[PDB]
Amino acid sequence: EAEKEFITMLKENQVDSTWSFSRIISELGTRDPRYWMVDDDPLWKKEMFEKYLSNRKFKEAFQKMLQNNSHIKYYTRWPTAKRLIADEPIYKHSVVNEKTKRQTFQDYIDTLIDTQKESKKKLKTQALKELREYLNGIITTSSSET
Repeated sequence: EAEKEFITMLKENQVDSTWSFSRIISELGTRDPRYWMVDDDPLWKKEMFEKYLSNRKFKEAFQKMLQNNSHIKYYTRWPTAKRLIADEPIYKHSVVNEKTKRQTFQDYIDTLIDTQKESKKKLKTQALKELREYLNGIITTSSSET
């Protein structure tokens, strides 16, 4: 019962990864007495808090999940896109960690921004070229000569 409500109050107190267990004692100890309804086991509260932060080849799976998230963006920031990927199993792995997540994300953002800018530039350049090749398959005939 205690845990169930504790998870709910954690959402309601707007708690997430950007929180310490100081903010829990300071804000959750006052916002609603649920933190006191369940007796204070600071180690369980903090263990379960690690659950609330975590749950709330390895790198290839991470690179692949990044793309499979339907709203991922290469024109956005890590904290703004995190809500797309935190629930996904591939966000956790035996060798994955904060530093690995930053590297695989940065390489993904940099590669997908460049391929998109290049694809659009190429589309315009190719069509310009195809049109220009078309003028060179007929007699020249300058407009200036009437």
